[PDB]
Amino acid sequence: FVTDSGKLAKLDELLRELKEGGHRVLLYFQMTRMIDLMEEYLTYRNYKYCRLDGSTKLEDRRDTVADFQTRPEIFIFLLSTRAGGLGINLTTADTVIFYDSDWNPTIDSQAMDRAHRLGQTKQVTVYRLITRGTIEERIRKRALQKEEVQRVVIT
Amino acid sequence: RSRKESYSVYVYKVLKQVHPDTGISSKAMGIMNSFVNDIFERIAGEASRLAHYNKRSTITSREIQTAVRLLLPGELAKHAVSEGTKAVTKYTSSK
Amino acid sequence: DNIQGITKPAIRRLARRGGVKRISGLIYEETRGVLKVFLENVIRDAVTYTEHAKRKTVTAMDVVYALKRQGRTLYGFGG
Amino acid sequence: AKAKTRSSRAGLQFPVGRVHRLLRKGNYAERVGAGAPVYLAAVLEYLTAEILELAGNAARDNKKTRIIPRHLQLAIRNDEELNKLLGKVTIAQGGVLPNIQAVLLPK
Amino acid sequence: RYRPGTVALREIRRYQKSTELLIRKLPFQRLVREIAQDFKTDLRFQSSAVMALQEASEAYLVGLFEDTNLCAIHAKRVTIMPKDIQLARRIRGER
Amino acid sequence: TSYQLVVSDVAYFQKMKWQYMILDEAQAIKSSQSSRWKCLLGFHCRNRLLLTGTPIQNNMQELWALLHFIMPSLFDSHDEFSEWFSKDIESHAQSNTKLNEDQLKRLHMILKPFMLRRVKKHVQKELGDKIEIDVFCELSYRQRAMYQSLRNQISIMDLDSATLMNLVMQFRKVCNHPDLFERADTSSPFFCGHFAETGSFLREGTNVALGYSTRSLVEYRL
DNA sequence: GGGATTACTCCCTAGTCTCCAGGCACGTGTCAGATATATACATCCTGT
DNA sequence: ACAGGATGTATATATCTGACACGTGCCTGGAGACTAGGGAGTAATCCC
Repeated sequence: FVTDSGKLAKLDELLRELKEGGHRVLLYFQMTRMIDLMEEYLTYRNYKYCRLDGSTKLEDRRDTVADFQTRPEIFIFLLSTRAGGLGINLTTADTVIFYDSDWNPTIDSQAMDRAHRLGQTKQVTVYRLITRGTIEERIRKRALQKEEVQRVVIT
Repeated sequence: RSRKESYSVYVYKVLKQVHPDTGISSKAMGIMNSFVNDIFERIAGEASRLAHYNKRSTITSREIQTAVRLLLPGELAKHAVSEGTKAVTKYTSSK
Repeated sequence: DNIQGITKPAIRRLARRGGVKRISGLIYEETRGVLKVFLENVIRDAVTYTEHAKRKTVTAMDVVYALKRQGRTLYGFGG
Repeated sequence: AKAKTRSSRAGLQFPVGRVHRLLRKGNYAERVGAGAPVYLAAVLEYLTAEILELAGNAARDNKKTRIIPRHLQLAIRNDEELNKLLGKVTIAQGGVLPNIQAVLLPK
Repeated sequence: RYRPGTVALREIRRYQKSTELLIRKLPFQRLVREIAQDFKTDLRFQSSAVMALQEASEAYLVGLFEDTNLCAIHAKRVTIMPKDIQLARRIRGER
Repeated sequence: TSYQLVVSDVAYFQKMKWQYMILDEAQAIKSSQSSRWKCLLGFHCRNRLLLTGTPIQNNMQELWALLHFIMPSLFDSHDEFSEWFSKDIESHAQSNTKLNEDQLKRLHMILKPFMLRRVKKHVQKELGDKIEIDVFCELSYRQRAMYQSLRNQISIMDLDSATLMNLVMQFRKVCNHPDLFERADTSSPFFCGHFAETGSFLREGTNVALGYSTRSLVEYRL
């Protein structure tokens, strides 16, 4: 059950590594049924977690992110990538995992900024999971070119 | 505030008994209310005339039954008298 | 002259709901007349009920009573 | 002394006490029997059920889970007995039965 | 162009399924007040009263149109004529 | 107020005259073919302060709907930037080949107004550092088998479940996890006997009783 | 035969104080629906 | 008739509003126990 994927396999290794590191990380993904199945995986391998998509109401959104940012032990988030572009606060987060690399770099970097806040204390590292020979490398290249044109025009 | 009574909760309960997974609109609610009111006035009126015809000053269950036999047609009246008799019998037993 | 307010296609529509395929030309004026008489009687009784209640505003219940006393009970407005 | 309703004792839903009050203060007779309110409430509740049932059926036919006046009209005008009962009754926003004569049908 | 009869039947099927009012609201209101101004001066009308009047009016007219159509078909015709309306009213006991 | 509000209240607020429209987030107004942008057009506003996240995707119909809507005298010149949309498609070709200078100095003329940049270097000097680490992965046998089952599906559909975005975003899903595409639930061996099927779900509500109804279809009658 | 009337014992309902809860008046919440975004391909209509 | 650019479709998410729905304070009409006047039940009997 849910393992049988290399993305998930390397994620399993790095989640063990960051448990040894002692850093509560993140997830961002596009299609939150994957987030449901990852919820099952993480409840399974015994990781205290919290979930935040668009389906939760606004007071629940702000209160569960407050409950994260006051508690130093709950270990992994679940977020919609695009709906992470709110005015939320994640200073207590310290590491980022993108399970996906979809089109807009400013969404991805915006969620990165939601981690890499003005109140950020330490280096936050970001792991973008990549496959081989498959279409997410194409989307990575296309987004990278669009990022390039964006940054040269408004630098 | 002057509360105005209605048969809303009752027809709602009946609705839940016969069709647990169906709803009811406000217009149809008022229609059902007016319906029950009309039949009430009809049966009670005919029962009153029955009591007056036989020089009686008391409307018992007999007058109501005869009135239902006169107003409702055919099988509707039969089942009505059936349900009525069942109810008045069960009420008579359980004090 | 508001009886002409009830237009020809309106009467046509009513006839369609009644299940009529072809309509004569002399139908419309007749319909206006019949409607005029019907409304005359009903509104007369309604205003009578209103004046009996010492009110200057004819309510819906007055219409309901008026229709009920003409043998045309109406559900969905009280009573 | 642990009061209970007369509707519960009669195994009905419609208010027996309310019906009794209306009969008393409705200028129908000087006195009213004790079987009259339970009997009348039973008949009213039964008729209510018979209409709501067919109305629920007509509602199910139109793929709607809320009974509207149209469903009530379709329920009453098809049941011959119910139709005779409400022959001089006009149901608001109920429309008419879809009925086209054979002569008006295309050749 | 459809043959003369198809659009008519389509309209019959169209309006026999609908339940909303057919006569325009404001002209009917003006007619109501014009007829009412001969019984009581400076009359005020509840909206629900006017709506009730229109519901009963359209219902009456449709019911009359059915019988009228039946009178028309009875005389081996597919066109309603004033004779049919007058006959219907006569048998109903209104004329 | 907000945006669906002013697409509702547009017929009202067009009678209200304004000196300061302040759009805070025009990445909600990121594109044309946009009823929100069109209702933002029809007001009488002397100052329309345009704010967003940043400029985004270099289709630059985005940059049209910025540049012409914000200011006159470029107000229709975005269809001159349709010839610079030929520049915008060779902007991909110069993402390949950065050796052209036709609009950039002209944009330096343009972007001395119309824009005001405060940089990350002004703000990250307070902060520390952030570093991306790129980790590659693979496909499992079942995963690569379903991926080239999708390649057999484009083999059979360029020549079921044939949506084109089933194609692209299920390439994405089979990167993510194969069991999103339908998986069988927890199984059992086949049963030969005769049990008792439950009639419906909406009858036996809460207090039900299970009955050992297991009998063999093989009967022996004595 | 059976409806009218009469003599007469009596059960049944009006009447009344107490009182308590079901039901009215009016309050906060929940999906349904709409409208977006975005990514390709698919397709249709028109002009060339 | 074929090519090109428009609109259309598809899969997956998102936000934001509408017309329902449920939930609660609290009055007044129903229920309970009771007496006693009396309409009604019922046997008897004239006689249409």
